[PDB]
Amino acid sequence: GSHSMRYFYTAMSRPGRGEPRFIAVGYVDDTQFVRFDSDAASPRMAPRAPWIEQEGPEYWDRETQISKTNTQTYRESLRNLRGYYNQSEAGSHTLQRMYGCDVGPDGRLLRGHDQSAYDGKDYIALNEDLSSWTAADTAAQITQRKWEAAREAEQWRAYLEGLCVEWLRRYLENGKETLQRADPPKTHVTHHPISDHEATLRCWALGFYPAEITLTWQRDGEDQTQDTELVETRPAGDRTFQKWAAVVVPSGEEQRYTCHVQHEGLPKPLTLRWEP
Amino acid sequence: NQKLIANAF
Amino acid sequence: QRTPKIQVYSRHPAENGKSNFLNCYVSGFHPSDIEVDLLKNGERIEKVEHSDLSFSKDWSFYLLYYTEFTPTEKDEYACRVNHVTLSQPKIVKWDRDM
Repeated sequence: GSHSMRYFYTAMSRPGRGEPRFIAVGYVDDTQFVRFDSDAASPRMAPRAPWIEQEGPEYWDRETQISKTNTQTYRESLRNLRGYYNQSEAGSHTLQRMYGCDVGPDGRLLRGHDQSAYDGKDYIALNEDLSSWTAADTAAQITQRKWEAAREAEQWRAYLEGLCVEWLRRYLENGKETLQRADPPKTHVTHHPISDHEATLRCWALGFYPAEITLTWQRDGEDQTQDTELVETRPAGDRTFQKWAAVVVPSGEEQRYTCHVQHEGLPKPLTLRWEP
Repeated sequence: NQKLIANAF
Repeated sequence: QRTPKIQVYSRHPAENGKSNFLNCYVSGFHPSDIEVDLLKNGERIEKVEHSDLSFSKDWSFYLLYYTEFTPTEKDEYACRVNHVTLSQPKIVKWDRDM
């Protein structure tokens, strides 16, 4: 189906403990494929997925040089942002950026993304038109004016419609046996007595990729949204993800409950029930 | 493939 | 500031005596500095790896800490997390059913 490339940048100041740390990670869908960390003994863009290792030295040199330039620019930005908010030099602050592109099954651009946050609060974002910005406050308006003067949006549009989509298509082909393989969830229902009166039914989904999934409990065919405990989808460490959904049911009523599972790896959506 | 980010905030 | 969510679980379904991986997934937190220990019977496991720092659409950070164990009937495993939002470290025990 559809696919995405994303880069995630985090810069963190730490007054009295050196210059701000800069970390960058790159993802295709739910698969990390590169990392950079300015605190590494020899900072350099490093592979994190087997299909990126075939890129030659020119690739790693370029990506490392971009990361080191970004490290310096983000240190400058953190100094500027401290001033825009009249903040003390004594505090630690965070600047985050996430950008990239979404493509459809035919490889055509669906849309581009470029968004930034300061201390966890949305700061400035490129609009979907890839030509204008939305600034959160009067500080972000300073950044917007600087980027408008330098025609930053036109550079981002060129990148997102060009290199971003071209390289995403390249990665998708080089990694097609994993990036273009949906692994369906392995599913089962467990039963956990609580008391004489109630038991927990827990619907499990294990070993699936990508992370996108829908797990729902129905009682007599009605969704139990408010009554379902749904844990956050979590990584297993082997590419795949795990999730479960639980409902508390009166003893003897277990067969009125059904678990419903949707995932792109499944040939058809699943309906499960407790099978004692 | 990353973008080169040269304009500070 | 946002305090971390914590899940402790195994990579593969737990079978006593059989080698596996113990995971502690911390998520939803801000700022990014966080201390995570994996514990075996209250003692810190020394060889614990972790994922590269990334974050979610709402800007909150997440990390996976993991190590090999072999689960048993009697050994107790846990994850101990400290963060600026926590007065004191939070311990979450590994429950095979969770």
